[PDB]
Amino acid sequence: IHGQVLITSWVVIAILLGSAAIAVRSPQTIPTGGQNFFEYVLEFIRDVSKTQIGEEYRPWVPFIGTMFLFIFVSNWSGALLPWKIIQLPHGELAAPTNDINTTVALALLTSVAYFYAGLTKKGLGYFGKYIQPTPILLPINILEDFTKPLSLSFRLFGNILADELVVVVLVSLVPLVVPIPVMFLGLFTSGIQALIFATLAAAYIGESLE
Amino acid sequence: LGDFMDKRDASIKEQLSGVKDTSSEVKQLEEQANAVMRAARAEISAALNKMKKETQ
Repeated sequence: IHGQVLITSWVVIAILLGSAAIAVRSPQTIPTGGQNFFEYVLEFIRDVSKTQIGEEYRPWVPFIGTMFLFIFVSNWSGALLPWKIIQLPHGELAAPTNDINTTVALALLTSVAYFYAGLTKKGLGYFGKYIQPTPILLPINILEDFTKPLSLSFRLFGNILADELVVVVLVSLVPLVVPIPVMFLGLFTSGIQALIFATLAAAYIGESLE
Repeated sequence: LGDFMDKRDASIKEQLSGVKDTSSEVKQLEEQANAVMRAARAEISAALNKMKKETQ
């Protein structure tokens, strides 16, 4: 396996598996500090899903919330985790998203997701790729089918991996006193692009469902 | 997790909505009941008017 990413992705997935039990740990009808964030993020899933997917947003609530909150916790492990002293001879210790493979996995997941919706809910024989509006629109089918997953992934992946490198490229020259607005802009936009992959996934499901 | 969060949300929403709709229904109940109250009152006092006019 590609170890340099997998080793740290294991402990980030451990953070995920613990947040899986955070649900069943504390029941609060009125959630005070911290859990109100959980309810607000559930509301955020409601927002993006009901806004873009359409009707069967709720069985896709899991599939959108997973990538959204996972980009959240991976931004956490990338920047906000104190990792100055730790040293690995296998490679840099930045984030789970350091490898292309995680983002192409999210890509294929979203792709087969809207393909699944468009094959089940619509007909099996033909879906939006079939050339109904104008029968000479096969280049549109080819291009969009070929470009959606990989660049869908690249949109997030580029910024996240770029900052994951830029942080150590900055510390290699100047200590942490200078790179901190860079950390700020990164922690700013890394959750936005999480939202972006989420809403574009949702829009592709809506395309499949229409 | 989605089950748990949507579950507590559904708890509070369900109880508030049921509250409001039963409130509307019991308001309908009081209007109808007091209408029939004063109607039966008119009926009894009208039986009084009837017995008065009849003995008259």
